[PDB]
Amino acid sequence: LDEGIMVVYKRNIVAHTFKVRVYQKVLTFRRSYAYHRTTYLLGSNTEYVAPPMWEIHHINSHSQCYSSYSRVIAGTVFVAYHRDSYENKTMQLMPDDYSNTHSTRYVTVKDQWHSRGSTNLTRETSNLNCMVTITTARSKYPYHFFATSTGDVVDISPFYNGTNRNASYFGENADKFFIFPNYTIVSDFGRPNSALETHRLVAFLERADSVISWDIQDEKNVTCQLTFWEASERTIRSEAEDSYHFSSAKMTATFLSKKQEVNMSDSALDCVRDEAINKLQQIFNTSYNQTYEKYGNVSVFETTGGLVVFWQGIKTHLSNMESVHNLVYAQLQFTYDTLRGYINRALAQIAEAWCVDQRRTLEVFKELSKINPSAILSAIYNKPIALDIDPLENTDFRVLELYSQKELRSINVFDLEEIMREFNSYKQRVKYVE
Amino acid sequence: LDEGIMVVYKRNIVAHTFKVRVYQKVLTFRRSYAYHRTTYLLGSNTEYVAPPMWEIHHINSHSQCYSSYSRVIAGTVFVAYHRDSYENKTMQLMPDDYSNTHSTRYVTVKDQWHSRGSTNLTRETSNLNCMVTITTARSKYPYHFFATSTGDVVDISPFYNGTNRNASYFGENADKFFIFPNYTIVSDFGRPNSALETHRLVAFLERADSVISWDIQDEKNVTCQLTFWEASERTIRSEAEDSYHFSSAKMTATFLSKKQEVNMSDSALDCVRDEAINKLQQIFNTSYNQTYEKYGNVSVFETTGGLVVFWQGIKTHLSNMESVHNLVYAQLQFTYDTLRGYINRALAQIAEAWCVDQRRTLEVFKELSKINPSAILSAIYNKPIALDIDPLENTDFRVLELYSQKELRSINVFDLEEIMREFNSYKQRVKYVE
Amino acid sequence: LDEGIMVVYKRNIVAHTFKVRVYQKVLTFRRSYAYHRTTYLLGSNTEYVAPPMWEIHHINSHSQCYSSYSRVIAGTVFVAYHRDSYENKTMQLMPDDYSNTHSTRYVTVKDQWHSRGSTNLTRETSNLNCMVTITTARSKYPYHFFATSTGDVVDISPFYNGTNRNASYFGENADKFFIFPNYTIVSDFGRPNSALETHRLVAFLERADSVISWDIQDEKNVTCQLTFWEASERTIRSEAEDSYHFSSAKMTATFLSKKQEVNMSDSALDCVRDEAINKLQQIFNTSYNQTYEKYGNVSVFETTGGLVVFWQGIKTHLSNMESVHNLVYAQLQFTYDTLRGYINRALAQIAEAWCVDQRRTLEVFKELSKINPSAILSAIYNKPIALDIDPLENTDFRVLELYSQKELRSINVFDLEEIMREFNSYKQRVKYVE
Amino acid sequence: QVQLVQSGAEVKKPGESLKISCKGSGYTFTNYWIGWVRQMPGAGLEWMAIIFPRDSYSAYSPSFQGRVTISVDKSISTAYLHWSSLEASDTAVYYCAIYNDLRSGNSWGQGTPLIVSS
Amino acid sequence: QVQLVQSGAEVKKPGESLKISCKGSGYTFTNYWIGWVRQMPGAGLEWMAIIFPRDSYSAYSPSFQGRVTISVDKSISTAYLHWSSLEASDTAVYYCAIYNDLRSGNSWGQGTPLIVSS
Amino acid sequence: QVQLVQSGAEVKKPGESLKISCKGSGYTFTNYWIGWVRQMPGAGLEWMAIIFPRDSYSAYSPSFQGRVTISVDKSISTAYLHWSSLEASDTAVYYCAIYNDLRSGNSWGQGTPLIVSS
Amino acid sequence: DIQMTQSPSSLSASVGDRVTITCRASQSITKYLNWYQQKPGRAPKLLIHTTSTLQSGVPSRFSGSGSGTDFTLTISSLQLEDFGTYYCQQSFSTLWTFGQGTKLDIK
Amino acid sequence: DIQMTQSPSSLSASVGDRVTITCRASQSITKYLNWYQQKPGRAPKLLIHTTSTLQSGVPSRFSGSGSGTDFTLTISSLQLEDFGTYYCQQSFSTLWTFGQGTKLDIK
Amino acid sequence: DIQMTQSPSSLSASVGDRVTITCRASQSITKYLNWYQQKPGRAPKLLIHTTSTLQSGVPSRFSGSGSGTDFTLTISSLQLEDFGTYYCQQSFSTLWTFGQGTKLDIK
Ligand SMILES: *[C@@H]1O[C@H](CO)[C@@H](O[C@@H]2O[C@H](CO)[C@@H](O)[C@H](O)[C@H]2NC(C)=O)[C@H](O)[C@H]1NC(C)=O
Ligand SMILES: *[C@@H]1O[C@H](CO)[C@@H](O)[C@H](O)[C@H]1NC(C)=O
Ligand SMILES: *[C@@H]1O[C@H](CO)[C@@H](O)[C@H](O)[C@H]1NC(C)=O
Ligand SMILES: *[C@@H]1O[C@H](CO)[C@@H](O)[C@H](O)[C@H]1NC(C)=O
Repeated sequence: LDEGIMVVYKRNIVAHTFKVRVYQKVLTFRRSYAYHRTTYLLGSNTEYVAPPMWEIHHINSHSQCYSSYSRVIAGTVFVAYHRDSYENKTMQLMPDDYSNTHSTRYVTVKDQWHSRGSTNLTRETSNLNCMVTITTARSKYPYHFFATSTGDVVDISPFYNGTNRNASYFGENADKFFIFPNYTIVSDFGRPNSALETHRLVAFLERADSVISWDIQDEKNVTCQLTFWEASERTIRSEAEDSYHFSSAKMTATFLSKKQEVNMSDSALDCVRDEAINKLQQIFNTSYNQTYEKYGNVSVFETTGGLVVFWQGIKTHLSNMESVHNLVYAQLQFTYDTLRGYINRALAQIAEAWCVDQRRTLEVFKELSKINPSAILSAIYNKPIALDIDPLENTDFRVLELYSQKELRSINVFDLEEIMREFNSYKQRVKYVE
Repeated sequence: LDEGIMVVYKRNIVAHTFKVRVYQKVLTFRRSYAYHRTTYLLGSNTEYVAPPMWEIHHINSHSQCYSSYSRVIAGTVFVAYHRDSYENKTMQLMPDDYSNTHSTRYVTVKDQWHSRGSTNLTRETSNLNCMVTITTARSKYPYHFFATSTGDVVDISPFYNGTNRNASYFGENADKFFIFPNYTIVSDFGRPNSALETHRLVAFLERADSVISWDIQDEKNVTCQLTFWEASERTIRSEAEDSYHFSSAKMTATFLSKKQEVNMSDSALDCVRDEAINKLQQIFNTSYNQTYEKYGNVSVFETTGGLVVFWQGIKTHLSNMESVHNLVYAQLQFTYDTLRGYINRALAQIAEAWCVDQRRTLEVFKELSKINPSAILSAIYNKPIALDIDPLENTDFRVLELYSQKELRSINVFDLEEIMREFNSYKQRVKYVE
Repeated sequence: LDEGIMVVYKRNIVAHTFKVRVYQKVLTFRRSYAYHRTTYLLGSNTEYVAPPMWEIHHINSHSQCYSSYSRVIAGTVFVAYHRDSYENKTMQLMPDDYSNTHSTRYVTVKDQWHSRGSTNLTRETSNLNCMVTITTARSKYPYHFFATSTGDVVDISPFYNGTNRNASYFGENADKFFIFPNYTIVSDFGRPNSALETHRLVAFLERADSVISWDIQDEKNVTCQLTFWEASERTIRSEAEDSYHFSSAKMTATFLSKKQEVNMSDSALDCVRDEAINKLQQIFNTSYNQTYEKYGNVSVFETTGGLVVFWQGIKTHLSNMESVHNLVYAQLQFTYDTLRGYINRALAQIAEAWCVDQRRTLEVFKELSKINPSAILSAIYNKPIALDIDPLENTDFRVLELYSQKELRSINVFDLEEIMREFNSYKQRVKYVE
Repeated sequence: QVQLVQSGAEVKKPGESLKISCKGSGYTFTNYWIGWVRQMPGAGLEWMAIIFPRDSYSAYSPSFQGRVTISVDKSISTAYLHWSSLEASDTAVYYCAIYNDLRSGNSWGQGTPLIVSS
Repeated sequence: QVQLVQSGAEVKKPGESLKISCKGSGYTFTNYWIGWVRQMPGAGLEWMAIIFPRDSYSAYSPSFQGRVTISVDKSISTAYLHWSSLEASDTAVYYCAIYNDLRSGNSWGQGTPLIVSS
Repeated sequence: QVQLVQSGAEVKKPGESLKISCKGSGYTFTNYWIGWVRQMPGAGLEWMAIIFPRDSYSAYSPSFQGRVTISVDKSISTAYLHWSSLEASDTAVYYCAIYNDLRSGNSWGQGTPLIVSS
Repeated sequence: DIQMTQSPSSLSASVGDRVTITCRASQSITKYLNWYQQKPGRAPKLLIHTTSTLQSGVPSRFSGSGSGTDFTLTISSLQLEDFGTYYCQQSFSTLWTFGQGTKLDIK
Repeated sequence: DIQMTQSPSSLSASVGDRVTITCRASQSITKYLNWYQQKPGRAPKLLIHTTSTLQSGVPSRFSGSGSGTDFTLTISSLQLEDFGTYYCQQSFSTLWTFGQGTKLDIK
Repeated sequence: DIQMTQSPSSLSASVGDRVTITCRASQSITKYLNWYQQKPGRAPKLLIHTTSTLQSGVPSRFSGSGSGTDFTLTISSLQLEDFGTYYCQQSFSTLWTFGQGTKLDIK
């Protein structure tokens, strides 16, 4: 019967999204064959390589890269120049327009270049391009790996910074991973001499085909695992043999929590600890002031459905279980706890009326037995001696599938099975046709 | 208590699917090295290019393409001939067999061709193939983009036709987009001289690797946003302080709509406006004729769950909210509105019986006070002066997860995370191994 | 009112997972151009080809492959040697480390090799690698096709073995499919001369880019379609005009099945037939022994929700319908069948009390009419001649969407639409930029 | 599938010009190629003009250079055959047809007999 | 892991042919390669025949050309050693073994001593 | 955006060495490049030293070889200008600036006038 | 140039007799090889197309087959109106070659 | 080496008059082309940057534009404190070229 | 051809003494390098395989190690039945090279 203000926080199932700078050198070699006045294109091959670390620093400092790439293979240095120009030209990063939702790219070269070769001789020309992509990388708890919008997967926690090995996963090679404090990065890659922002810690990883850089942030500062779902000031609290029940008619749902309270000093509630309190205080200063007072301290409960409840009555660790996406079951409790709280109370309003009534009649019989014992004898024999029908039938519910499985498989414009089958068909067309 | 025939239309969550003709020239260059009697294959490279517009017209008119491709790069024309044959041969489109579900392909070349080069000299041969794919392209509202089964995404509305810029999205370059009225396309690409069907409007887009063509259809004619879910003739209608309730025992569910009616002349109900009426009339001519009459005109309601209800009693704009996939909550209302309509009525059948009963006893006491005031004194004192137990306990429901998260992640034979990790491993194997 | 022990088996929605050996020859040709002391990398092309069948046998027998590959094109044999070494060296399969979850790979070459060419002359070197991948292939009923973790899709049933054509699908070419009985495969591919395990039947398929091998197992032996969900010894059984109802308070849910029993000799219950019985017997020997006896034989029922129930009371074929992932609707029946079993019984405990009470009063009136007819006249007139309020209001439930559609689209770190858009952008960058 | 009705019989002496109309009945088409042929007793049909539906170019390499001119038009596709310097060898039945309407269907016209008599 | 039982001791004079039977006990196998060797006092074992499980080819390049013939069979894999032109240097203990059953396990047979005595 | 405060006016005769301190006020930075310039009446500013924030190399190709030495430091970035063999042509106002703080913002220092007088 | 021979040049048969007429040509590929029907004083009309489909309005009493460079048209039961001149032809893109045509009549 | 010319060398105007000053150079690309402000006895201070953004604290009475190799700075209304020496310059990486600077004064 | 040397040729030790025996060869790679056990008048039996696993039925009193071209077999405690002839060998595919074998005995 006691009342309190509750704040329901849902599990942060949305992946933490951050900005990742992908630096990549695109070597696009176009080979053609020239014969008299007609040139025959012999083909093209495009590869992505990781620019050197000093070039990454130069890009982050000046928004400019170099038109030359060097790679060490078997002790031999192979150098590729842009447009077969053997100079050391420094090229600026200019935008390539496009939309790509949230995949803005800055490229030094915006047009493919290729010149025809000499007569009776094939010529191959390089089209090295310095591309920096500000991609959106999403990670999910326990954040052992994060992947960008493109096809890049890394086995490194976004918060690992060398000294956080025991608390943050790190499965990639330590040789390819670097940490730089007080690192300077350009604010805008599109123009040179842009403002250089300083960051406390930046992590770099030399991938096979590119270099992935990200600004290191504290896990408990920007990657909190609880998201505010809804606050309810008018909530009825009840106790049952194994559960605390919090029923809110604003959302028409009741949540059941175990017979224990989560410690307020838990490490998973940090960014919420103040926030969940603050809103509560705001509520205490918005709807139930003056005439009401805070009964007890703020408590934390974990419901059986996975939701988190911050409770403050007004007059011991969290688990890894996630919240249920569909909350109708909670509404089901609201369909029960109400009726269970109604029908029983109705009985408490009928039997209490009945027991008195049977008493009131009984005294009428008590004297009547002295005058007319026939009524008492009939009552104790329940036989002579000498309301409404029930439309509550069996309403067996059927499976109301609004959309069939065929309709469910065609909700989105992309189907993974069809794409994989098309890729297999492409492989067959390029290999099996031979 | 009033009754009416209802037709529940669900939101058309299935993507509109149409046929897209993808014309592409596959340049597959195979390079090998011949030494004495043993030839060493130096490799191969496969690229896809967009055939020229006149070649697209020739294909649509004759089911035949040309064995030569031309591309303009930096003012220089590069020409690639099929099987290094420098003629202007016209090749027919023949089927390549296969199944590919709904991705039938017509190719001029069904076998890869490559001849060994001369001794001590490498030779590269082209395998240009004209491939026309009748792919299935799916688009979802607001149809700002559609994607085929293969990896082709275009930022053009399927219904945009030049003059529909303000009502249909168009994000691609206008240079690469063309509209042709009364355009002629072959009925069957597999054989030459096929029947030439004429279409009122055909849209072409010169993609980077191919040309995508589609027949333009009216959005309000073939792409209606409402799908018929189910019709119910025996539905009870009720009114509540904020909602109209339509309860059907055929589906054992009740739908709640706001206290307003959607205008019948809405643009989103056009193809439904007649159809939803017609079925209604059919129902009025099937089960509730003669003895029943149509009370009121046909009305349109939008339920809180997103479903659309066409209502016709028998004796103001739609929103973008989509229908809920799981309708158990509606059944939950059927579990409530019935019991709320039963228990209360039970009270209306008990209290009405009780109030009379308490009256019938009262008159018995009314005269009795003149003869035996002791009973009246005891009744007004409720003390002497001189039924069943309640098994309705707390049935706290638990989360009945039929399939665990591990089982849910393995429902389909394709997992996107695993495929992306395999692609990353492929990139590492081709680059990091160096 | 009758009671019985039930075992609830859910549909095996998890795809059957088995181990597939993928043998592939990776031809990675690296071409470079050397000028004086600086070498210009001209590019690289990587292709995957299927090793010959005899080489597959040699690998399965000795964990070793050959450093040479041969392919027949247009009647000409093209041979590629590893690292341009024209010998017949046999190379062993050694692990390539990595994790790849469940995609362990054994490769003969762990480092890419390429040597610079002569001055003023380009050189291309091959990097042929024998790679055997122990991938996990998942198949779903009716198992007409299975796909591995990588991008390999085959139209062959995993259980087809030549003589099972009418019961197992086979859509691929019969030329590329082979069956080997008593086939010998190495236990560990990582080391030579490993233990040779013998298998009764192994299936091989020469794909376009690789060879896929799998051990054939009986469909009814390891690929049973029923998964044990739970069991309940305290279950109430009831009969209704169209359904048997099995209500369990352990799970707080009731399941409804049609008025028929599935034949015990059904082919889809084989591996379950004993197992579902055994647990039942265990239960009969665990909780309800001595004082209880088995009433009737074991029966099989198919619920309307798709679940399978093995029922044994204690004192006619299955369909393709799958079980509903969310079982709250079953709990909804537990919210109804209880209350329907309570309120009605409450009426059976009130009306039975009322009808007697109205009888007990009636006799009081029966004699009273002889003495004081005024009370009887008032009772038959219901007019003079000469309890509680109902808080049960309309609690219209709203759609409690815990996570919005934007949040639902960002649950996982991989989004298919974004990946496809990035692939389209890659195609535009490699082709449209020209 | 398309009837491709043609004008009635025409009588004209040689030397002057001949005008023939070929209405595009059946269905409004701009897809089926137009073929003008002539037929004489004792032999089958011989092609004389093969042209596009929406326009015309009077393609005639080996036969009667400059003696055939076709214009036609779009939509209704009313073909107009014009002959100059009529000769005695041209006395025959002229036919206009569509190359293929449906399933290799070359439907011919009614046929206009150009015959010189009294 | 496989016992690979072999026939008992055999006594035969030189000159004629020697027959040795070696049953493939332990488990029905067609995977483990078969090796026939001989051992004489004062030295270790020397390989004489290395063959496939399901068949035999009697591979012997540097040792006793034409003097060893092995047939074996499938399933039970009953190896049959046949020697022609027996010599005094052949008086030794012959062993049949499988090359590897489990974890480099080369299990030898019981061993048949071919000894010439009275 | 960063004030980049500088020491007050300094008076020193030619010949000896000149020391100038320029504190990196405004905000702790290691990103904005440091430029030391001099200004004389009748003309604008002329560049004399362009160096990195966290260190210094005294880049001077065409002007005053060996006469300028800058050290600076990290974090607070306290720039130190040192001049050797002071000449009469060096009587001018020296300025320290950051190359770009925000939006191409080259904020100069307060300026130290090196002037020889009585 | 290509050749074309339709056989027989002239033949006669009674009412209700199955008759096969052959057509041969030096075509590089199958092309279409349609079969027509003509009567004296009447415009020609098609009978079969693509050797697999027939003109609408013509019943199933006519059949077609082909192999190599030969193509045969078969009639199950000859009728009174079936006597006339028949043609076989090839047509690709705009190029068209016509046949001389067999004559069917009853004495 | 590159050239730089800031025009006019010297000019005068009254209070509240819009004035345009031009800057020309032989720069390969746009670079930045910022515009400054200096007074006699005072350190120079910026006015505009990138031809699209202005220094914080300076009101919107100044504007900038450019085309080709010419860049113009425009003042809507001259004030008493606006008279002084103005400079235009280019700056890329660490390389920096400065301008002579126009003089604005009132008689 | 390759060489093989098993050391010592002959040695003696008491009961319960740890003894190490070495095997050297000119093998290109590690191969397998299994270690055997034989007794006079008895068939040879394996002791160790792959230098990391032991034959089933043989207790853990034997150990193996290796480095470079040398491989050592170590016995913690010698028993009465442990005296005999031991061999080291290499075996790849079907090719097999055997060793002379050390002799262990007690006076
Ligand atoms: C390298 O040697 C292997 C065998 O040592 C050759 O494989 C044989 O190939 C032929 C067909 O060319 C088959 O008939 C044989 O059965 C194969 N041998 C085995 C043992 O299976 C291989 O061809 C040789 N390489 C080259 C380039 O010839
Ligand atoms: C980052 O490194 C510092 C040491 O420089 C350490 O104190 C801190 O805990 C690290 N960050 C995390 C999230 O552990
Ligand atoms: C298509 O273009 C016509 C004009 O030719 C225009 O009237 C019509 O509205 C367009 N279609 C749509 C869907 O807007
Ligand atoms: C496999 O083949 C055998 C015949 O060798 C056949 O009896 C058996 O039914 C086949 N397996 C299946 C699953 O049909």
